[PDB]
Amino acid sequence: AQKRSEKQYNDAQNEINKWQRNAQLALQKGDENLARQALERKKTYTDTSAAL
Amino acid sequence: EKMLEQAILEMQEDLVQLRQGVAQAIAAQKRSEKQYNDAQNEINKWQRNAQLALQKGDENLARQALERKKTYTDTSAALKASLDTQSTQVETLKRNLIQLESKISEAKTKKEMLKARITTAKAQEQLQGM
Amino acid sequence: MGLFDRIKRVVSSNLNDLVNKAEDPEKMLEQAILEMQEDLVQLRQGVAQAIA
Amino acid sequence: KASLDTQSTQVETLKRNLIQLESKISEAKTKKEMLKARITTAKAQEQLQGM
Amino acid sequence: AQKRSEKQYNDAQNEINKWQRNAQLALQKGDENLARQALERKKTYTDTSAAL
Amino acid sequence: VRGMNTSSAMSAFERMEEKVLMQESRAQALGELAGADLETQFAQLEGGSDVDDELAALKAQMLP
Amino acid sequence: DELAALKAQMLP
Amino acid sequence: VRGMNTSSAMSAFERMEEKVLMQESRAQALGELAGADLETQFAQLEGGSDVD
Repeated sequence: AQKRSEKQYNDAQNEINKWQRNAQLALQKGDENLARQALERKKTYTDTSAAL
Repeated sequence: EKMLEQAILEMQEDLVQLRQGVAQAIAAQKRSEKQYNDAQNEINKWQRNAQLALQKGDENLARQALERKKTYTDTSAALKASLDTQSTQVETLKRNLIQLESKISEAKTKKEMLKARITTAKAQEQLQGM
Repeated sequence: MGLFDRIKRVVSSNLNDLVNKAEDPEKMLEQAILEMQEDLVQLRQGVAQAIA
Repeated sequence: KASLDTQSTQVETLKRNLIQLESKISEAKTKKEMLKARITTAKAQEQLQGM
Repeated sequence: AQKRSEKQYNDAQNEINKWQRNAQLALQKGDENLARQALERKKTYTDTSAAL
Repeated sequence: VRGMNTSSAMSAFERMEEKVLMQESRAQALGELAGADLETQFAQLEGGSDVDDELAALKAQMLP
Repeated sequence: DELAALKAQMLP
Repeated sequence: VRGMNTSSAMSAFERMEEKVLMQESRAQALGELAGADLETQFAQLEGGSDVD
C-alpha cells in the first residue's frame, strides 16, 4: 500500500511537471484559458498529493 | 472491504444516469432556442409580408400580421423566460457533476486508508493470541 | 433498516463468491481485445451508411 | 443543403473518433505481453518464496 | 519473456528506422503530409519503446 | 468513449490491474521479508571473505 | 517539431 | 481484411505466433540452464586439456 501511494504520489508529481510544461506551452501558443486551466489542475493534483 | 466495494460500483452507475439527465436538459435548451429562432424567423417573414400587404393594398391582412407578430413575440418571451429558469437548473446540475467527479476519486483514496487500518488491527489481535 | 441490511449481507455473499470465481487474468485480456476488434467493424458498418 | 452540411460535419466527427479508436485498441493489444510477463514473473516468486 | 519482448523492443526501433525510409521517400516525392504521418508513427513507436 | 458500465477496454483494464498490482506487490514485499534476515547479510560478508581468501590461495597457485 | 525535423531532412 | 475476426489470413497469424513463440522460448531457457551448471563447464575445460 505504501508503494502504491508512493507510485500515485510520484505519478501526481510527474503529471504536475507535465502540466507545468503544457502551461508554458499554452502561453507560447497564445491560448490564455488553457494555461489557466492547467494551473487549476495542478492545484487539484497538489491537494491529492498532499492527501496521499 | 465489503462495505466499501459495493458503494463504489453503485456511485458510478448513478453518475451515468445524471449525465443523461443533463444531456436532456441541454437538448431542451437547444429545442427552446430553435423554437425561439423559428419564432424570430417567422416574425421576420411576417414583417416582410406585412410590408407586402401594404403594397398589395389589402389593409386587413397587414393588420392581422401585426397581431400574429405580437403573439409570436409573447411566445418568444415565454420561451426566453423558460430558458433562463432551465439554464439555472442546468448550471447546478453541471456543478454537481463536477463535484461528484472529485468525490468519487476521494472515495477510492479512503478505501486504501481503510484497508491499512484494518491490517494494523489484525496485527494487534495476533498479539492477544500470544 | 432491515431490507437494506439483508441487501448488505446477501449481495455481499453472492458478489464475493462471484468476484473470486470470475477474475483469473488471461481470460480477461483476450476477451476484451476480441470484443473491441468486433466493435470497430460494427462502427464502420454504421458510419459507411451515413457517408453514403 | 442545410442538412447535408450538418451531417457531413457529423460524419467527420465520427471519422475523427474512428482514427482515435484505432489507436486505443492498439494500446490494448500492446500491454498484454508486459502483463503476462509480470504475472508469470510474480507466480515464479510466489512458489519460490514460501519454501 | 525478456528475450521475446526485447526482440519486440528492438523491432520497434527497426520499425522507426524503416519509417525513416517512409519519411525520406515521401520527401523525395514532396509528400510532406505523408512524411508527417510517418513521423507520427516514429513518434508513437518511440513512446511505446520507452514503456517496454 | 465516455465509459458506460461494461465498456470492454475500460472494464478489462480494471480487472487486470486488480490482479497485476496485488500479485507484483506481494512478491516484492514477501521477497523483502524473506531477504530481511541478518545472517543473509552476513552471507554477503562471508562471500567477501571467501573470494578474498580464495584469491590469496589462487594467486600463489598460479604464481609458479 | 515534426516540421523542424522534416525541413532539415528535406533540406539536403 | 477488416470485416471479420475469423478470416483465414488474420486467424493463421495469431495461431502460428502463439505456438512458435512458446516453443522457441521454452527450448532456449532449458538449454541455458544446462550450460550454467559448473560440472558441464569443467568437462569442457578437461576436453581442451585432453586435446593438446
